Amino acid sequence: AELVRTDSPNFLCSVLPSHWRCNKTLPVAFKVVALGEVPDGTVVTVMAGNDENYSAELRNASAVMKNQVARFNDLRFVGRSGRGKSFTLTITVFTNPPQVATYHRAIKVTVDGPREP
Amino acid sequence: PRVVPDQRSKFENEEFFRKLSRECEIKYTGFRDRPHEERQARFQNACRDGRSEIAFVATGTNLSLQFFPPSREYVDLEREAGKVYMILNGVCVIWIDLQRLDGMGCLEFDEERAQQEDALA
Amino acid sequence: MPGSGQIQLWQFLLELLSDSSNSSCITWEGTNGEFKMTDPDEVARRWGERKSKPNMNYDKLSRALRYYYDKNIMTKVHGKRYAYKFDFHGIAQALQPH
DNA sequence: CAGAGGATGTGGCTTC
DNA sequence: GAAGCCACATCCTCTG
Repeated sequence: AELVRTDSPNFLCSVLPSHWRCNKTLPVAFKVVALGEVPDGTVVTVMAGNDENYSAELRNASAVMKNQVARFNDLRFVGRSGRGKSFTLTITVFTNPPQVATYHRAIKVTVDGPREP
Repeated sequence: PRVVPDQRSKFENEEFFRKLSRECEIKYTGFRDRPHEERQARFQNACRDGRSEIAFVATGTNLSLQFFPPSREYVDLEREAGKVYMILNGVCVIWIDLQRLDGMGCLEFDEERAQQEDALA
Repeated sequence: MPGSGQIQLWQFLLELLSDSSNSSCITWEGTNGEFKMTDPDEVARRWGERKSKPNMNYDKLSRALRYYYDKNIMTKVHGKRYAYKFDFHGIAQALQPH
């Protein structure tokens, strides 16, 4: 699969596409990479951040770190971001202490996935 | 590396951190599809356990918190009635109405851990 | 609400309950909210006539109705061959707040 | 076979 | 007026 930067350069995640439909089987499932050696078993949740509806509804939002690569069976975005607006989704790693990498302009969550208008 | 070399600099340079350095509008994000009564109990029982999910409404930034290294200075329900008082992007950093499940909060650079963590290199 | 301007099912379906001349294809079943389904595929046909959807059948119209469940518009009378009922105590929370 | 249901395109209609 | 909604359309699937 293909990766992208984060706001924490210790972790990276999937290229979640520009604009997608409210609650779809993602076109590429969500990989989250541990460069810093993480105990393969640690939990990773995500929280969709946006000035509008600050905590959107998500599904299979929790995942397990395994071989330094936490994968989400199939994450799904339900709570819509709004017009032009995307999610600065937060990414938690359950450790002592836990760590987060913010991720601005992640994905635009509308009811239609971008049809040919 | 768990943290960035210029740990102090990033906090005092990044728009992301300084936008959260001031006292901002926060709210409880846990169990959004649940009645106001259930959300009130869940949030309180979780705070007592030393964990919750609060997000800066204004900016959009969500967080899952852990009030630890039960505690005292991390989760106090006495400082005021009807309310209660990590490594973010490689930067060591550190109230909600028990009825409304909303309130105010902010980030503060952790000089202590920033040294301890920087020393592990 | 946009039930006014653009044609619904439940808004359309009940053009045919209350009207005595369309009992050829349906009827109120009793004091409580319930309704029969005379011709299962003449029903769908006219809903095609309105929607401009000639492909329409029961299977199609039906699905649309089975959505209503999770939203609390209407519900099924279990086992009865093509008989559901309207939840009005909810249509007014779905057409007005609290 | 009806009946509940995920997935995904569709078309009319408010909102920026 | 594309960009978000909306409330079916059309679909192929199970499972009683």
